[PDB]
Amino acid sequence: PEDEAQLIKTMFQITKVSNATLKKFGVRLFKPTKSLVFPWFAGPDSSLKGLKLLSAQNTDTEKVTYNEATVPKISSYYNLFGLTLVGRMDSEVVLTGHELDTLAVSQATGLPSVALPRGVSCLPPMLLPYLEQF
Repeated sequence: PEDEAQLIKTMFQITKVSNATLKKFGVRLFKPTKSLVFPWFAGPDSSLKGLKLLSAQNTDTEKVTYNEATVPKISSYYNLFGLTLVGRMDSEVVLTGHELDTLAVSQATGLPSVALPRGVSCLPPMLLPYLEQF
């Protein structure tokens, strides 16, 4: 289950990032396995597309993630991220693969951010109309 992961936003500097946008995005460091940065990699619903920890410090602390959250029905990287945590009701959206890049784009001057569960090398045809809406 994706809801099994906890949430924590303590004063930690594992990743050299600014939290001024993180509190806006609601992403908190889950403590199901470790204390690494674990943003809520899920959409509006509780789809078990993989809510593992993010690449804290971009060089360690679970740099890779999981493709599913629940025990059964392992999903692929066709899910979406970033745009779920933002309104995205505009025509200018910044596209990126890394979750940290999406968080930084959210921290930018109002530029919307949209990403997939593994947008670094994910299939861009899974949600082509969603990206083409802008």
